[PDB]
Amino acid sequence: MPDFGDHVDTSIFGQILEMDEDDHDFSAPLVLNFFEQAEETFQKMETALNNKDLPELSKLGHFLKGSSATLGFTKIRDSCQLIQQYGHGLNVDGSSEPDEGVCLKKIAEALASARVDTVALHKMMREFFEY
Repeated sequence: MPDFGDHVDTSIFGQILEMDEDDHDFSAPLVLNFFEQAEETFQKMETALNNKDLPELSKLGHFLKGSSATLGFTKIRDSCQLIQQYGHGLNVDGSSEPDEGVCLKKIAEALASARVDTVALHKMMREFFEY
């Protein structure tokens, strides 16, 4: 009975859980790798924000969307989707956004969300894998 609320897609992550032979031999190493990797990615997003590098932010966004999607971590993936789009000058209505200043700001907002939601999910997983 694991409730991750809006953070986890039960179908996608559930499939992962069913691959365990009840010590989480497969799922937990994978969750750990996701989080270690996630934080390396955020550091780079931080650096890219400092240097105001929209193209790099987009790539970083695209990458973390893909790894989070594979685990069914949908709240993180949606934040990463935002970073991908705004990096390419596309708003959430899908319109062009020429003003780089606004894109940067939006990405910052989205990155703060992704980071916070990653923390919250990491806590819930630690609890799950310690039972």
